[PDB]
Amino acid sequence: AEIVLTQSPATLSLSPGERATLSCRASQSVSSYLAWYQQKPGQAPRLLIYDASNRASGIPARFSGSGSGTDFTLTISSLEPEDFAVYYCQQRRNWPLTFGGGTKVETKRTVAAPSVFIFPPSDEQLKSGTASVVCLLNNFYPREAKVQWKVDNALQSGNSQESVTEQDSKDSTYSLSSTLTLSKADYEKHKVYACEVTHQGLSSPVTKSFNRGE
Amino acid sequence: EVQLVQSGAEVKKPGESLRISCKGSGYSFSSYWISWVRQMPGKGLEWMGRIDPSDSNTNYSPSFQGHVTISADKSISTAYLQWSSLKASDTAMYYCARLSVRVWFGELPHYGMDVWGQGTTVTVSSASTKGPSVFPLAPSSKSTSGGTAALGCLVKDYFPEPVTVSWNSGALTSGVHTFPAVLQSSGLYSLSSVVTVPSSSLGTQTYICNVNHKPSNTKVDKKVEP
Amino acid sequence: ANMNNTASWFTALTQHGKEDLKFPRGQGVPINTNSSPDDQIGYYRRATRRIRGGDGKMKDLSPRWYFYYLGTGPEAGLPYGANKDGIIWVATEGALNTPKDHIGTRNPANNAAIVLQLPQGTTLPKGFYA
Repeated sequence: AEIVLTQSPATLSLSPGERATLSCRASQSVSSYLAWYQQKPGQAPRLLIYDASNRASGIPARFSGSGSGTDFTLTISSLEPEDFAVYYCQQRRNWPLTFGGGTKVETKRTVAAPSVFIFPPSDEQLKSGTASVVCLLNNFYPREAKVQWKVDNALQSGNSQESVTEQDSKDSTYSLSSTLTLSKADYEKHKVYACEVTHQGLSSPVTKSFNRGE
Repeated sequence: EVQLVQSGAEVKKPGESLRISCKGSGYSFSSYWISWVRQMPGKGLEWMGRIDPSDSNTNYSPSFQGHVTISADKSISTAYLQWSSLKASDTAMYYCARLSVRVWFGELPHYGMDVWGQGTTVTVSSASTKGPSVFPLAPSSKSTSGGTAALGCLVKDYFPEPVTVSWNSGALTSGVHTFPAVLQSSGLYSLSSVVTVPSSSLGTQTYICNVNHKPSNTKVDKKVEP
Repeated sequence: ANMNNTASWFTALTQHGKEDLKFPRGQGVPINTNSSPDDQIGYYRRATRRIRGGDGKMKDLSPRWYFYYLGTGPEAGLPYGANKDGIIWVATEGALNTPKDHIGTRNPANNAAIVLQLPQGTTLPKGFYA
């Protein structure tokens, strides 16, 4: 609302040692009233740069900011492992104060296709009147992945939730779970359950399926 | 040291009121504004509004006007954020921050939000404390020969956070993935923990997930078998 | 007619000698009974004119320095403390480091200029008087 801040790109994928350039563009001029913040995983935001170009006390020299008017840049001259984080801009030119949407700086690695596994509901859970079908996508890169559920070759929507790990400190991959939730009654009506996985590392989408009742 | 210390985690139900606080130390509280910022789970930072404690002049973001009230007691360097009727959608992390805007000569002012509190989580749900149910995610009978298999456990319908999950009493750590909890439309949390293991070890090695939910003093050990 | 519709709220500080205008940090904001302590921050901008002297040659008149509140006037975009020839910064301690959007500049068709006055005890360089 009012002054809109747009950050580009949403994700930067780089390695330690490389230069990072983050962009912030404002919908109208904010003169020099623009600040940059870093937020490391599990921590509060921290001020990096105030009024466009001034480095905050305690902030390493490799951070710098420039720009005036509508176009602003945050540069990290050479990335350290602790700089993989999310970066936000914020203007104080006028009410309401507004933030950009954030740019995540993440670790680059080679494309790794997910290994896919499907888990039927357990017999214990079936007794309780609900059924959960779980699809696991393990150790993949990049983060973008699509999971679609098919029940008797029919596409599901609205009855599944995803959860994703943070980037692995060892191998820089992600893992992801998708859970389809059904009533016991609905579950015993159909036979074929499948999750289809689309990902850059798969030349064709991969499905894992099972027939209810083995 | 300049510091802001916020009040502790809150667990509330929809419709209740709530006031959380933010205490400043090591600086003249009235010489700087206080700003409040919301971060929804997995989402970005959103400005809620600010207060000048010197004269209690406030401003709110249009999105939060009328749903929250920001106030301050400058004689005890404390700012407040208050809701008259919490919504499930107010479940979030809330930060207070010192908003430096005045020209003071005794220091180089860092104009903007230069000192942040550690944040206060607010969880809003109609649910009450409840321990999880723990179901096995059994390895497939078609796990590849001499390859890698996956197995896990589903930790469903508990409240509030957190649960702890270990495997074989801490003996199994490589290849474990315990996913972030998801707050379901029922108002209860659910998550899965999974591990990849050699397919050949499935008929010899025993796999047990240990699940602790301290708010309900629930401790569960679930054996996961082919 | 933008250029004719905009002016300093105050009369100029005329530079009568060789010294440029400057003030100790904390001093130099003109008195204005229509402003609050939050508002007391801005810059002076130098203007110099030339006219034909009595001996046929062009000559410079004494420079005039005009005050504009922060974020207003010909250098509206400059942040407080930016370095620029002919621009000097003044602030009362504790002023808000924010543009004075509620003050703006003066339209001569609406208001005459306020005679520039400074608090008693203000330090002025040689050749400046108020």
